[PDB]
Amino acid sequence: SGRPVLNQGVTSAGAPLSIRNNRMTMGLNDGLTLSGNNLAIRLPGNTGLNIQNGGLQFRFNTDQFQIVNNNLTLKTTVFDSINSRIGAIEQSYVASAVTPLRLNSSTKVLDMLIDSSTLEINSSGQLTVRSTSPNLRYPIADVSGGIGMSPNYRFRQSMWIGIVSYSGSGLNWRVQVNSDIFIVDDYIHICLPAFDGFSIADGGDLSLNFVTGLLPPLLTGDTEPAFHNDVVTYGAQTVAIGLSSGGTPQYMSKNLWVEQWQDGVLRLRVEGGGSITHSNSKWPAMTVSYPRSFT
Amino acid sequence: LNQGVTSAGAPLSIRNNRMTMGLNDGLTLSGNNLAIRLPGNTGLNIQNGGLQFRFNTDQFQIVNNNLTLKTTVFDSINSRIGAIEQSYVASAVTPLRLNSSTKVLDMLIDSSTLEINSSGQLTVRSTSPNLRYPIADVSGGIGMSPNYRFRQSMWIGIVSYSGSGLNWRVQVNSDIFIVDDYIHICLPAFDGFSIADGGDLSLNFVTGLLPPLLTGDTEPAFHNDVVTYGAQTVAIGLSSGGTPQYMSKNLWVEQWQDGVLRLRVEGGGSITHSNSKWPAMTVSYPRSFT
Amino acid sequence: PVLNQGVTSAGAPLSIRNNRMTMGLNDGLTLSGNNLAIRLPGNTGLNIQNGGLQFRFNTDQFQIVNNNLTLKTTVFDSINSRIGAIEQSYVASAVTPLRLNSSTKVLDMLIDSSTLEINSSGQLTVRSTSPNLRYPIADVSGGIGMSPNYRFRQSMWIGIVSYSGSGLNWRVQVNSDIFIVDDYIHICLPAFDGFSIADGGDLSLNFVTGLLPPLLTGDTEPAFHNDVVTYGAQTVAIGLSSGGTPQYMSKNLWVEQWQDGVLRLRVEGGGSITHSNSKWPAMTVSYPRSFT
Ligand SMILES: CC(=O)N[C@H]1[C@H]([C@H](O)[C@H](O)CO)O[C@@](O[C@H](CO)[C@@H](O)[C@@H]2O[C@@](O[C@@H]3[C@@H](O)[C@H](O)O[C@H](CO)[C@@H]3O)(C(=O)O)C[C@H](O)[C@H]2NC(C)=O)(C(=O)O)C[C@@H]1O
Ligand SMILES: CC(=O)N[C@H]1[C@H]([C@H](O)[C@H](O)CO)O[C@@](O[C@H](CO)[C@@H](O)[C@@H]2O[C@@](O[C@@H]3[C@@H](O)[C@H](O)O[C@H](CO)[C@@H]3O)(C(=O)O)C[C@H](O)[C@H]2NC(C)=O)(C(=O)O)C[C@@H]1O
Repeated sequence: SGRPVLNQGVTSAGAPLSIRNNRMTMGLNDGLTLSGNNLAIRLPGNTGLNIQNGGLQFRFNTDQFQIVNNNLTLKTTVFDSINSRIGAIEQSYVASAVTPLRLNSSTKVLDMLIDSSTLEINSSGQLTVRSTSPNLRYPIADVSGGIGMSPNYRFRQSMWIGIVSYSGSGLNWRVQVNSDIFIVDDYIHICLPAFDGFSIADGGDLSLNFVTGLLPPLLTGDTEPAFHNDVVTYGAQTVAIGLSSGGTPQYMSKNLWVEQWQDGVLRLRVEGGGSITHSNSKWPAMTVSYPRSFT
Repeated sequence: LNQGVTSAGAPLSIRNNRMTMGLNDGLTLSGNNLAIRLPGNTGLNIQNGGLQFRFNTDQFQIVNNNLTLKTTVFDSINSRIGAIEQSYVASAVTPLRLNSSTKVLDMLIDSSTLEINSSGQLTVRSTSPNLRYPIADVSGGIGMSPNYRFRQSMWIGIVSYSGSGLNWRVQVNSDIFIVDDYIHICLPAFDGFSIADGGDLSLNFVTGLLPPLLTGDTEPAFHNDVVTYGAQTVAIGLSSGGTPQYMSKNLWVEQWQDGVLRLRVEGGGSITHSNSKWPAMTVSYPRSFT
Repeated sequence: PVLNQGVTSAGAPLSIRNNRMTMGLNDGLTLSGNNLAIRLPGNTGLNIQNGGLQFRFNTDQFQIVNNNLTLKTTVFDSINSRIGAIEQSYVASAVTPLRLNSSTKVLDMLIDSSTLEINSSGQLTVRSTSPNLRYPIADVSGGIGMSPNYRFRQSMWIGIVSYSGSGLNWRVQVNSDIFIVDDYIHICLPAFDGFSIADGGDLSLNFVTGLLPPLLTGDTEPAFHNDVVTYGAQTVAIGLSSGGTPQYMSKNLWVEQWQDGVLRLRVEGGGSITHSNSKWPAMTVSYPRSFT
């Protein structure tokens, strides 16, 4: 059984085994190396791999990671301090607001909607009711801070400097007088001074022309009666007038009343009592009063 | 003599002078060499001269050769949560009310005093003031009732005279004016019969007043007390058919009793006479109110 | 024959002794049956699978990008949602009258306690307040009305009327009701007998004493104060005699002046006669009264 060449021991090998000069070696890629005389795994640097516990193992932070079914797994305890902080905000916070409350979602700012006329914010940031002036109508008015009665309604004085005219059955004449005027509540008082006139008739008219002669702030319209231009027998009274023709006057008791106001002219009736022939009349001071027009 | 190799220990084996090596999965032939086999891409790689693990350097780092999370992984999440915690609303104090389950903030208000207008604003509820006559609503404000300031009426009734056994009656038509707290009865001129030195004139307001004025509306604020109010002088023409002699008498309001107003007429002397001519006279006095 | 002879030496990790070859192995390499194997003690994420050495990871938490271990972005989805949810609408700051305490996370509101309060029901409410009123406007049985005292007050004067004229001086004790109604005062003198009078003269009412409480002297001052006026001018008939039948003269009376609590009335006109005694009619004196 003679083959020319007799192989003895080992004459060949398969990769990664190789033979050079009758010496056998093993080729090694990166990752495999020699540690002393033994084949070793090479783990350059520090990347989480290490030779420990008898072999190749992967290392990880035992607070952040764990192994479940031989799978790298996040420990749930690494998220917990996040979930409890959020959960602590979810348990109670404001997401929406109802009027008068207003939340601007984009600025995260909360404010309150109020009404200027009724409410105001003071110098302390407090919400407060605005101190409002109540709606009043003369003669009701603001009096030193409160709801009162206007002093101008209670009393007002002025003067009329003007013409008194007598008319009656052809008898004719006029005189100039200065008179105080007092307006008190809903009345006007015209305080005529004593004056001298001429012939009067049994019945006649004494007219006061308020179209001119009223001193500011009074105007003609302020002498209009509350009964306006109706014909009345208002404030009828008895006046004594001295009649004469140069000599000793005879005092006649006459009847006088406010009868009508028309277009600024107050007309007073003067009648009754006796009559005599005479050329002169000595009139007494006479106050004439009546209720005054208002608006 | 033999110097060769005749047997080998695993993982080496020999058949017919040829040696081979047995390899499990994970070890493999790469070109001529033994190599670690790493199928797919699972983070493992042969690099920098050996076996290494590969990790996103934004999320992980290595500390004492352990895989570790970068702290900067959570920086965004911790900053955001901190951005809320540092200042937010978790609770509300009345009248502010927070429902924790719906995250709704609303305000508790009193429906009688406050309200929310169409503008969605908080505004004080308008309240009409409580007013007592003669204070009243005048064209929308607190004013003085026009009716208290001036009221016109009329009396058509009997005036009667009584003095020292002289008696007689007359009918008159008189305007009445009520102005603030006074009443004025404007009697017209009238004729009568004989009068005494002193006597009483009576106005019977029980009948004759124009609706809606009533008898009680003529009651003095001094009610039925006896007074000497509004004393004045009046001239009365006394005659017996001829030319009258005018006597100056003294007249005042003396008492109202049950709708009848009494005026005293006395003084000024006396003559013998059968007829009297009375002037127009206005009678005024403070009027009753409740 | 000519023999091949073969291998006679070897390099680590192979070694030869007495015709036997062995291979030295360090930790991490081990025998698995007759094969060479990677040793992986325990479970640390490493495994032999799919043909070789692989690393294993939770596929919900990690992924492989560029062959680098990486965090799935879906790991942070539950958290990014909740945070965002709060972010899109929450209260960070409050404006007066609202006040947020950034530390206690407590929101309240600042109110003025003089005009506003919190009731029993926890509601916000305006405090009920009485309107501010000025006499003669007053609280009348619950509402805003006209004070009854201003509408009618009654009192009395018990004192001396004095006449003065052309060297004539005399005085007379009288009593009179006083009525104050709205802005007027009325003094109701009774008829009385006096003595000689002149053509013109002054009748004076001394209000310094004799007014009944709660009326005071000052209460009789006219709204025109101490101005000299011709107010309430009227006719009065006065009987003049020397003990016999009086002759009645028509005189002119009016309010002339009030001064230091004494009211003066002018009385003039209508002629005259020699006489020693005067019979005065009842006279009511009225004028607008002073107010504060
Ligand atoms: C993390 C990683 O890269 N994994 C690789 C893996 C790894 O490199 C080795 O296991 C380490 O030793 O190799 C895997 O197979 C690859 C092929 O994709 C190797 O064979 C590798 O790449 C080459 O593969 C050739 C290709 O040239 C040719 O196109 O296709 C044939 C098959 O048809 C071969 O696969 C390559 O891409 O060129 C040749 C190269 O020399 C090889 N490297 C080594 C070190 O031998 C694997 O193990 O499955 C693929 C895996 O993704
Ligand atoms: C990630 C992992 O699985 N690690 C394993 C590890 C790993 O598979 C190898 O290192 C990779 O080559 O192997 C570890 O040891 C085990 C046994 O503890 C291996 O020997 C492995 O186990 C098997 O179980 C055998 C039984 O078949 C036998 O009857 O009894 C023995 C002693 O109890 C074992 O139980 C198995 O899983 O089937 C046999 C199997 O063939 C073995 N695998 C290989 C590749 O030879 C280790 O290294 O310690 C365990 C470690 O968890």
